[PDB]
Amino acid sequence: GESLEDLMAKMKNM
Amino acid sequence: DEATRRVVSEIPVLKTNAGPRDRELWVQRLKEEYQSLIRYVENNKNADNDWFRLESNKEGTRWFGKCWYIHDLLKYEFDIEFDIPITYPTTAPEIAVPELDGKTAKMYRGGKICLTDHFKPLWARNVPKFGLAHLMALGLGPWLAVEIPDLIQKGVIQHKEKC
Repeated sequence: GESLEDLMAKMKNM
Repeated sequence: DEATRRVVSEIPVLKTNAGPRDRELWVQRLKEEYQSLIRYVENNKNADNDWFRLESNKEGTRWFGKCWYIHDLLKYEFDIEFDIPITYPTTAPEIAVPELDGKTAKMYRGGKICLTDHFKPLWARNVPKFGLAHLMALGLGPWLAVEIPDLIQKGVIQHKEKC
């Protein structure tokens, strides 16, 4: 699926 | 059981039993945390109850954010923080709201919130299903709902933003 960096961005830009 | 499954079952359970020292297992755990936190925040936005944001250092060991409480159309904001204990996810992290330190009895030194009698046993028997989302949902949220109205009424909290 998705990397940790992806997930951190998703959380942040929400 | 009312203040239990009612609010858990909307949050997806976590799987990995690893703490911040478990290298490759910790990263897997961290990813599960982010997924669970994203899912919770989404459900919150949909129920129009978007009350918190969190973020962490790159290692996922140090968390900081903000929570929000709406009372009589006044919106209040409070900084939150916690470290992930070495024995996490067995040991629940200790959420601090530092700007309220001094103002409430349901708090330890350093602004660490004091939780209901439910929490510690309830966490302990579910390891490692509960994560940071459960900590927010069953820990900080119930705490805010009791203490913030109380401090408002007593006239001790500084409202900072026009709503």
